[PDB]
Amino acid sequence: WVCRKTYVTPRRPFEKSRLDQELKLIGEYGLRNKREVWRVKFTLAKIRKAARELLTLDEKDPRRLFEGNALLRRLVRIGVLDEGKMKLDYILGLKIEDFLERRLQTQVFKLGLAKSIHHARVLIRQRHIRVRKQVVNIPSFIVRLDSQKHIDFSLRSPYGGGRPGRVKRKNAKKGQGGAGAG
Amino acid sequence: FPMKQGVLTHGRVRLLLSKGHSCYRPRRTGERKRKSVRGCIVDANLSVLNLVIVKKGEKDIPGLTDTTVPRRLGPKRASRIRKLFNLSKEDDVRQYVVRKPLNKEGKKPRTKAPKIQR
Amino acid sequence: KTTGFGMIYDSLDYAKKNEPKHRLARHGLYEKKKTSRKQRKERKNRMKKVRGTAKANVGAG
Amino acid sequence: MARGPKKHLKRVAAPKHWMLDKLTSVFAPRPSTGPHKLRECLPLIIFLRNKLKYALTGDEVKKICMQRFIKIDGKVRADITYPAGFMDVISIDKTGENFRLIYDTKGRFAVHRITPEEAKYKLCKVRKIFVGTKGIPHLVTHDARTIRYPDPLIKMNDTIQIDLETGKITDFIKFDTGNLCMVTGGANLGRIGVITNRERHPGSFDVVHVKDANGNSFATRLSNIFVIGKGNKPWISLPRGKGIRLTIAEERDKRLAAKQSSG
Amino acid sequence: KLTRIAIVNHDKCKPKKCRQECKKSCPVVRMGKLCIEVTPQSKIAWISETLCIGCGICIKKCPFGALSIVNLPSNLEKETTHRYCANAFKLHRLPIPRPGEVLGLVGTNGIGKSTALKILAGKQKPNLGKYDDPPDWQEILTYFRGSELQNYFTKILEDDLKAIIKPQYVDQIPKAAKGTVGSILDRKDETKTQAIVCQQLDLTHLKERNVEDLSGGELQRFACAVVCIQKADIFMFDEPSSYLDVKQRLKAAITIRSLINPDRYIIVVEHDLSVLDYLSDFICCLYGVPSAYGVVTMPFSVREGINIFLDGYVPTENLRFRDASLVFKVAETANEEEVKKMCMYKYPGMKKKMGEFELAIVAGEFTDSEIMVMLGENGTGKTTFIRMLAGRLKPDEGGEVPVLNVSYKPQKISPKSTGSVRQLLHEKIRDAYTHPQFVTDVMKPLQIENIIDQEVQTLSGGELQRVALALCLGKPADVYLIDEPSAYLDSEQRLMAARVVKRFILHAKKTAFVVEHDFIMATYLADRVIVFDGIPSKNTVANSPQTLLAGMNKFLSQLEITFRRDPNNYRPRINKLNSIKDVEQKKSGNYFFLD
Amino acid sequence: QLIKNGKKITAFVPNDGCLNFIEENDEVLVAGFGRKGHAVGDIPGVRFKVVKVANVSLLALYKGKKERPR
RNA sequence: CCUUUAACGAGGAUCCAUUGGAGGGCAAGUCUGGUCGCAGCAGCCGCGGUAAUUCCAGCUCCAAUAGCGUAUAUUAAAGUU
RNA sequence: GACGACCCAUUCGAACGUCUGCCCUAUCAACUUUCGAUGGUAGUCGCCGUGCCUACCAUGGUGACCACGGGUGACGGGGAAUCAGGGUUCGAUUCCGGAGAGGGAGCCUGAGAAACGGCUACCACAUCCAAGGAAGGCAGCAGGCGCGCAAAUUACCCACUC
RNA sequence: UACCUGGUUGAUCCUGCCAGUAGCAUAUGCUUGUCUCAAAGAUUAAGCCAUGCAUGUCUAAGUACGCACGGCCGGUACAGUGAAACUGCGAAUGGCUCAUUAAAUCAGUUAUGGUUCCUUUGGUCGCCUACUUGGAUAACUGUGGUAAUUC
Ligand SMILES: Nc1nc2c(ncn2[C@@H]2O[C@H](COP(=O)(O)OP(=O)(O)NP(=O)(O)O)[C@@H](O)[C@H]2O)c(=O)[nH]1
Ligand SMILES: Nc1nc2c(ncn2[C@@H]2O[C@H](COP(=O)(O)OP(=O)(O)NP(=O)(O)O)[C@@H](O)[C@H]2O)c(=O)[nH]1
Ligand code: SF4
Ligand code: SF4
Ligand SMILES: [Mg+2]
Repeated sequence: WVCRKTYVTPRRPFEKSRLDQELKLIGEYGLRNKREVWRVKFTLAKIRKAARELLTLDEKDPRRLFEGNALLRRLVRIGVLDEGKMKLDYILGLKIEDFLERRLQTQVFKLGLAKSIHHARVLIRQRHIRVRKQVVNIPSFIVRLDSQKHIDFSLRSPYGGGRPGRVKRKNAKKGQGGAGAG
Repeated sequence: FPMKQGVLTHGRVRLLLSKGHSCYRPRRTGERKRKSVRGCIVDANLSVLNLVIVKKGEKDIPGLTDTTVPRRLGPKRASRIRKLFNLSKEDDVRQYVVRKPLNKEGKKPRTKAPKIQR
Repeated sequence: KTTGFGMIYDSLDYAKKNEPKHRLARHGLYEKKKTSRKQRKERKNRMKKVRGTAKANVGAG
Repeated sequence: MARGPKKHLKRVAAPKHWMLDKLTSVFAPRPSTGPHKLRECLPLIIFLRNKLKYALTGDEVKKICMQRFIKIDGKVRADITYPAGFMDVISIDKTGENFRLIYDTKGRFAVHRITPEEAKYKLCKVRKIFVGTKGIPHLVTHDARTIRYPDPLIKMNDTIQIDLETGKITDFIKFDTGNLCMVTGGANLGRIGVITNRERHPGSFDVVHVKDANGNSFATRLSNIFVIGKGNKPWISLPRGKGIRLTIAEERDKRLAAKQSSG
Repeated sequence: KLTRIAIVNHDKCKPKKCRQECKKSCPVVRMGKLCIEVTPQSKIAWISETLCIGCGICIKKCPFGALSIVNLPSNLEKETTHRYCANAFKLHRLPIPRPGEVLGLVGTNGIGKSTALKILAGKQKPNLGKYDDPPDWQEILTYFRGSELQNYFTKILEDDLKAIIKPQYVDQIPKAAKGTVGSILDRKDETKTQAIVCQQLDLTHLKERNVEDLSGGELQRFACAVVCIQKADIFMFDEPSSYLDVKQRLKAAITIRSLINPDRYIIVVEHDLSVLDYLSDFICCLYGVPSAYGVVTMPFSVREGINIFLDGYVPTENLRFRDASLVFKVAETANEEEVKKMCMYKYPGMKKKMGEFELAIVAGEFTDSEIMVMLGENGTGKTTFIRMLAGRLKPDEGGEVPVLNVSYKPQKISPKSTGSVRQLLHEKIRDAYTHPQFVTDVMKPLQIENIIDQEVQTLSGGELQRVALALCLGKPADVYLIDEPSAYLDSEQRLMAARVVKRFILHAKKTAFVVEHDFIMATYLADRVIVFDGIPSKNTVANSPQTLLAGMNKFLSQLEITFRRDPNNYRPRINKLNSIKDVEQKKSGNYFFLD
Repeated sequence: QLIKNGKKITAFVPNDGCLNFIEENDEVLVAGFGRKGHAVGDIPGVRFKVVKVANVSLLALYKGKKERPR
């Protein structure tokens, strides 16, 4: 039906300067590939293009008002922008890293219960967390501002209340069939 | 190949045919085919002929005219019953219909009648 | 959570009349036969090529 | 393809004021022939399962219409599709409900419920005057009624009240400046406002200025205007919205003010 | 995957006005080997079979569209419905069992027809390549998903379609099962249809008689009868028309034809002349190499399929090689040296009897270095007479003892000799007239080597018949007794073998009593014909021996059935019981045209 | 020589010992070098190369993960 | 099929990630063995004539990654229309 | 209530006509005409307007602002890929319009067709035949052969959408 | 992201092309766990085709003497259920292909005061017969022809 790409490739194939930035950025946040990086940078450069229009439109054009007002609300609703700013010039001061703070795996680590970031991604996938009432398996949730005070573990897991795993209950049955009857 | 009327000398001719002619069956309305047929004039090139008895002779042929079979059905229409039994305009036909027996059915015999029209 | 869609009829006969057949047969009171598919079309085209009497093909093949 | 008339209309060919989806199949209903035109119709079955949601499949509507609970213009109809359009009355007497088909300021046929007393008549525009045989006149209307012996001062672009029970119009409005009008087609649709001014061009495509009670002036073609009653005084009931034609900014402000998406 | 080759002759294929681009632009005729051989000449362009790689380049730029492209048959591990193991037969396709018509299945011998029936029956289930670690009612249904046989096989599972088959062989059975007279067939099943079957089977004779006293006729009859009376869903007839009378065969085809119409599936086999016109309505042909690989072609109309099977190679639509004249002998030839000397024997007019049979012989001349043909109807007393003359029972009064040793051809062939065929060939000798002989029946095209080795227990009908054909010119004997060699052979294999048998016994000076039910089998193999006349289980008269023509006329005058010569190819074609011309031939009495 | 034109083309064979895996009077599949009209490298008169012998790649013949199908 | 749920289901040796490249352009070996203008590589510039950072192999390293390589049409690069 | 019928209006259209918009080529520069080319007058025909056709009469019409002729792996449009700005390239193909059912021509029925899941003939093919005759058109869904670098199941079903 | 890099010389600066670079869509090689969406014999031959199927249709309401089923007994329009057959209507819609076609097709814009229009919707409905007219065809019954046909 309707399909389109969510990322673009770099114009240069190789460049010592570029590769180090993409590598070290992936190291911090535990990302799997550069396709998880360029995805972010497509969205950002798209938003940077839309903003770049409206600044050149006449001040108090109706198109410029209605777009900007509802746009900045969305940037504030995800929390990559403040309302102590609230104008279009600060869109261009926005950059790549601020998004990545609002990723699920980043917020698990930063404001919750994890070891290193590499641990935290595994917890999201193995279904040990929820967002308000709802299980997730996607570390690319990007998390709305309101939902940061509802990040909790899951209500059926061995982490908190719920049935144990098959490593524990296995060893429990080693007390009954591994050394209790075997 | 069948024989039809109005197809002088006895060759085998391919005529255009359509509804309202001998030896045609339409499978669609307005359809016209061009089938072969064969003439009127009799020869010994024919498989079989149909002869209708018109005048009956002195004698009776054993296998046909001695045998007697009644015709099956009376009329279904009103005015044919009037003409048949020679009723007046005022007599109110309601009991002058032929009653057609159902011979058996393992239940009881019926007598059927048709439904009058007009 | 699970979410579905339910009807409740006032009487049986209002359901039994309206109701698509498979929903009535879903908890049985009706079936289908009929019988698979195909046996219909191959019979139809054979019935097409007779006239007057087609009672052999309807029972008889 | 064509050698004669067509009998299908697809989903995506169909107009957008029936508000069709795109994940039910290729075909759309297509209204059958009748008094209204298919870019001005609301087909019957689209009222019964894509608005009010009594029915759920087209087969259900076939089982409903046969029972003869449905009327349209006070007469009984009994088919899946019928081409009812602007200014007709649907009447379900079992539920005791009556609808009217009229335009939102968005420009689409809404639900405008009404008293049964209001639903005993409708407002009809005159389009053509035609002298019949032996000195008898005729009217012609957009709902395609031919009403003989009208009053001899009624002319085209006027509107007339028709009693569905007996035909034979009781009263009328005369087209004059400062009377209240509704739009029935074109880019402006569903707006309500007084006539204000007229403009004439010998030839065709005369236009008609309009002004509302919100202090806005706009214009439209002549043949998309319909009269509803005298100045600031409709002779019909009006829905919510009332031809204001708000900007998108103000509509945003209302929704976040009432905070309305829950009850 | 397959084979490709060029073909050349066409209406004004003109090597004398095209400069010969086929020779000029062929890749093979450039690298040294002459594939395409041509000159400016009065004949056609010549093109080889073996050296053609395929390509089709010559075709695209020959100036006249004379040269076409064929594709020859080959295996390429494709479909593969089953195999037994390795270095052994395999089959690819088993196709649509179309209901409401009878499916006619028509290929050379040892090609997998019987095997396809076994698979269709659900009994020997298909293995499809491998070896066959998948079954079980799942994996094969997944493999032939998207098609039809999913619906068929699931309906089988569930035994909604109930299986019945008529078996290929008689022998193991009248041996494996046993039969109570009357009572047996009786508590078989049930009513009106058995009465229709046994009465339209035209028997009326074996109602009060024990099975062991009966022969081919009775056997086949009872078999078919029971099979039909068998209340079931499917139905299969393998080879139903072997060793049966010509009149009786037609009435077998129409009793099979009774079962067809109302959503029922029906599969028939056969190796026909032109009776398959009434057997089937769809004809499905099988090709390949005998006892190596068999491929089933998609089904055709009977008229269209018949000729294309005997035409010599019809493809379009694929393609192959061989196949042609065989529905006769078209072996134009005759004449010898001086034939000196000879004799006049003569066998006397003996009267013979058993219990329910009065069997009579008339005196006749049984000439030296000369054939004798027996028929005549099933039950017309031919086989047991020959045994009674040789030594078994008889006579009450008189007889003539054979001057020459004797060669016994049997008809009831189901022999039991454990070990190998090669052991039995040592009870004959393979040194005598050592220059070809068995090798002149078969060696190069259908293979023998093919007749040794292996077991006789697992050997198929025509090959098993060929074991019996060898057992006759193989002990030292010169007067030959042969009943039914046409049993389990086709047209391709029978007619050449029959001509070879006649050449042997006539040329080195012998005499043979041949008991054929085959026009082509009887004709080309005939002379005297001697004619047997009379009603089964009553009376048998061998008619005082007269003329091939006059004797064949006596047989077909009573039966009321006739033949037509196929005018282009000299081939026999049976008449449809009662026609139009079926009246000129009856009057002209003439049932053969063009000597 | 080609199937569909009957005209002649001179085609390179890649890596060491791959010549042996091409046998005379069989089919092959050809392809351009990667310069789209012009002769490549130090070899003149060649504008085409070879990729598949008979539904089997020069790679798998060379590396040894497949064998000749004959 | 998906989602939902019993019961089995991970100790790294297997419940196994590949496709190309490492002289420059262009991110990564003046490591070891074999070959010696032969065999081959090489879009381009150029490598091989007995001490080959470019060939054939081993080890190591680099890029992208459930994808990567190759051929061809075509756009951007081209202010070389 | 059901059906039918005459006329008017309406709806769904159908058919002609207005103005503007087109890729390559001059090693295509003059083209068109009693075998009507352009116009006038009258008539025939057609659902109607009209050289559409016929009779009579006039001699016009078109072009360097590219006619006329030739070419196109040219169906047209809504669109697609790339892209700072300006562009370039593609559009068989789900919506709309058009044309055609092997190649040509003619015609029946009907409100509507010059119809091919209608018909007749010729031409190119191909099938059956007892040789007298008869029957056929997958650029519909599947499927086969052929062609090639190159492309799927002789499956299940009217429940949804119409 | 409005970007360039290598190659003519002993060396330098130009002109200029070749090669490198990124996207897109077709073919092809090698490899391949899990999840959703789905394009697909157009390119070439609008080449040729076995078999199967793809258009039919009855309500209280056009026509029921099927020796059909049924009946509660019938026929006095006369049953209930009803195969077949006549009649009405549809089969000109859809589906498919891109061969033809350069002011043609087609798009926007306009015109019927130059015309036709099934159908729906609304109007139009009185200048030895009328208590109802005339005579044949099918199904059906029965006999046939042809190698063969929805003859
Ligand atoms: N080794 C072996 N071969 C077998 C077996 N069954 C059949 N065959 C072989 O398979 C081939 C074909 O068998 P079959 O289907 O009976 O052949 P047919 O086509 O029916 N033969 P015919 O035409 O003479 O009637 C023959 O070469 C036969 O020997 C078996 O169990 N074992
Ligand atoms: N009553 C009776 N019949 C027997 C006896 N033995 C054999 N018959 C039958 O008598 C008949 C004699 O003719 P036969 O030579 O067998 O015929 P055929 O040569 O087999 N003819 P066909 O092959 O056409 O069937 C056969 O049908 C045979 O079965 C017996 O003891 N009693
Ligand atoms: S085949 Fe074509 S080319 Fe070869 S000879 Fe006959 S015509 Fe000349
Ligand atoms: S077919 Fe291939 S090989 Fe046989 S002739 Fe034509 S070209 Fe030569
Ligand atoms: Mg066999």
